[PDB]
Amino acid sequence: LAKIDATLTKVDMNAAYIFALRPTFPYSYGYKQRFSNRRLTTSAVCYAR
Amino acid sequence: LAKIDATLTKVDMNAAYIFALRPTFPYSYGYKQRFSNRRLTTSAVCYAR
Amino acid sequence: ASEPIFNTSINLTPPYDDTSHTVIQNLSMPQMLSFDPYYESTFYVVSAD
Repeated sequence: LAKIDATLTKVDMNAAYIFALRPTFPYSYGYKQRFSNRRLTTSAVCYAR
Repeated sequence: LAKIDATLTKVDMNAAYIFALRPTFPYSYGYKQRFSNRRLTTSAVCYAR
Repeated sequence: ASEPIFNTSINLTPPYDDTSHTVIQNLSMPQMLSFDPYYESTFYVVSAD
């Protein structure tokens, strides 16, 4: 599943570099407590490298 | 349904006293308002004596 | 507290909630349905404005 569409290398060298050597790995995260009325993060999205 | 397992009286006198003479009666409670963005208690647990 | 023991180390303050700091609780029986022991009359819950 590692495809970067070689045509891109003929139009955007820098974008191809960034996409090829620095993968993103998006993920969602949240916190959960039991007896708190405080509002914490639930479905935030980050990108791990 | 008032059972305290008499064997306990031979190992833990103080725990038997506490369980026998001071019943707990756990309960859950919450508050509810109609047009507030404030976050109040919903499912707190207490023990009534 | 789940058990009636309080010396110094028991934490009776509920963390992560803070609602009890302004509103206490209402553990009372509702208003008496009759203010006359012998004769039944109808009273109302009325609006203020």
